[PDB]
Amino acid sequence: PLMVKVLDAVRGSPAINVAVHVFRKAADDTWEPFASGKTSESGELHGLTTEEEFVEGIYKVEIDTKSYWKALGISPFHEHAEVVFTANDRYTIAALLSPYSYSTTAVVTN
Amino acid sequence: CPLMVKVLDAVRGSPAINVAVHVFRKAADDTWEPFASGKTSESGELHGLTTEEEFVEGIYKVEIDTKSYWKALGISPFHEHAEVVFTANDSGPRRYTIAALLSPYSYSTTAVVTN
Ligand SMILES: Nc1cc2ccccc2cn1
Ligand SMILES: [Ca+2]
Ligand SMILES: [Ca+2]
Repeated sequence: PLMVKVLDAVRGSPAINVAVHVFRKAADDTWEPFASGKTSESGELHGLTTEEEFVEGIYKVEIDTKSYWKALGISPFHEHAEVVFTANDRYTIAALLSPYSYSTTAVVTN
Repeated sequence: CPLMVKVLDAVRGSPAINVAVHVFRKAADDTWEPFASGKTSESGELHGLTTEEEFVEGIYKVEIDTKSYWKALGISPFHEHAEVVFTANDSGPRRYTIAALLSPYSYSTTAVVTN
């Protein structure tokens, strides 16, 4: 149901070994841990959740961009990139990273 | 200014007008505290959020209310908002422009930092 893809605009490559955490918004208005992982050699993170687990609600995908850049020896601007969205009854969250800029797009298919 | 936000609409090729922007600063206890807020003008720009005296070192979050923007135009968008989180002023005072480019299912953000 949910997958995350990360690309590096400086090196022209997948962004490998990027930490990603996914949160669901609780009735509290606080963010509850939901799923996490490390992007693969292809820049992708599969297996985050299942159909039965991934209910309607408000989700946050936090991509640890600052750690990624530091591991490359490159100086970054952002602490992270947070992507917040409502799931309404397959989602791909894609991000393209530069040191002082990022973009994110959702690809939503049937 | 030391902090400016600019927002553009990639569907219409125009400034994104009347977009609410909320800025928070991380407190000593690790919570987000309100810092400043405003809305973009007819040029898509938001000036006058803060001052050199008020804009101290810290970790700041700029939350741009993209969902309300698209809903007012009669469009159902994907994201709740666009958030930009950064450490400011660590090596001394800087001027920050945070720009955002909006589409219904996509956004990009860029920072221009000057001394
Ligand atoms: N977010 C995002 C931005 C892109 C920009 C250029 C090409 C592919 C892309 C895929 N995903
Ligand atoms: Ca699990
Ligand atoms: Ca310092």
